[PDB]
Amino acid sequence: TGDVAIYTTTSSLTRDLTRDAVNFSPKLAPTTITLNPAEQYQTMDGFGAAITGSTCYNLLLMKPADRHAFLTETFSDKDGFGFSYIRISIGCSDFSLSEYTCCDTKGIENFALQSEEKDYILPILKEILAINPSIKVIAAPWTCPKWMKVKSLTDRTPLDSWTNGQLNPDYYQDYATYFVKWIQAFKAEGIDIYAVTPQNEPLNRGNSASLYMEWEEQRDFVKTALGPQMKAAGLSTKIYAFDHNYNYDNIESQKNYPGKIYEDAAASQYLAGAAYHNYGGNREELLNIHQAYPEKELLFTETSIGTWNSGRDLSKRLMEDMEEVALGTINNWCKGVIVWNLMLDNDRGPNREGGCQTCYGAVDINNSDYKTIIRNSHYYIIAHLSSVVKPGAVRIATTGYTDNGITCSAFENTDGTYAFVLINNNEKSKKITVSDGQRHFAYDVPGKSVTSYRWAKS
Repeated sequence: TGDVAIYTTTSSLTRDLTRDAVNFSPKLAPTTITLNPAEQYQTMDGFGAAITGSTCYNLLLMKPADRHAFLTETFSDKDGFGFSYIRISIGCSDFSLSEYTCCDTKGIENFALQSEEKDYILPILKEILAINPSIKVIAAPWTCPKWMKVKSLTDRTPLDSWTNGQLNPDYYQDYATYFVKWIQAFKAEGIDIYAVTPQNEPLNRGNSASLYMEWEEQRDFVKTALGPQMKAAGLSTKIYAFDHNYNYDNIESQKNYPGKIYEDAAASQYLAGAAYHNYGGNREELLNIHQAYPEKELLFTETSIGTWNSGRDLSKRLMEDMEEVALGTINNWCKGVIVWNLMLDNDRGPNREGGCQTCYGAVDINNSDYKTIIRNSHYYIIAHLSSVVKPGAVRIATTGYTDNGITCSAFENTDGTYAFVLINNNEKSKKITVSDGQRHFAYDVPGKSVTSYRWAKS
């Protein structure tokens, strides 16, 4: 205990979200980072991970108390790290236990939540809500029902495929109804959907489930059906555009995907902003979009670790992920950060043919005991945000000490606490002083570390 609460993680695991504390120093010093609460940037919604079918199946195979302890650690603000934003699929994802939608039988009248929601998703989200009742939930479809597809806008004949195709414009109003019924069926279970996107990775035709949707199609779906139908149903649910990569998969016509939709006033009126993933391109794109459309929101919604980037090796992952995913997106105006599967087993699953089969969880659980859990970089990068940066916090400017290896972000929470998150990507420890303009503290910041700080303003 003391004036300043600290969480520390080192890439060597000499520290592992280890708790510490210091008190304010009275009365002048070198290597000082100063918070300027007067210069305010975006307001923060939250941070967390995806609650997929696989994640739920793995949680549900644990002993109840063990499951509840893990969810508490993860999601409780007062007794854990306070993960504050989750992402789920509308119908299946590539980490569902099958390919399905909530209207597989032709006709929108047939709409219903399926066994995956009833048996896996809903019971897990209810336990999460019991722990953290204000958690934000964003959702997206991986595919529309198969009968709503055509092969292409050129060839408007049915495509009976979980992957590829485009949305038949004749079904835009019925697909919008699908979203409304889905949001409403979740609300009847006690779950508020905070936001949606129209389609996960709309420029991807592969995966185990997908639907190709160019910006012109998403513009039209939103302005003519999804926007108006959600508003008429009285939904506060926000809509984010895009939900794909920074480089737009190098498809010339689709560059500035969300910006092109914003320039249609009728579509733009329904759009909070844009969601991004980081599987291609450069995060500078976030600053480019923010500068072009500064009244539109940015959200970071998906990234992965796996066999392609030594995802289990924290000595290779922690620094880079905290830089690029966590503080790199937030310092480029993202209002939250959400990684992919919260939990997969040590066999990278369960998973789907055509989907990712080389992915690791934010944590991995051992499928011999459903007890032993190892945290991977994603769990740390999120917990380092969510433990100290609470919903409604405002990101604020910092000035003073920097060098190569030092990255930081500072915030002011609505409760009158400041929060500071600091990467020291240098082999050596650094005695850093942190000042809020009125009081200051100092701390021996370990090498190759992430440290998170929280303290009361005077």
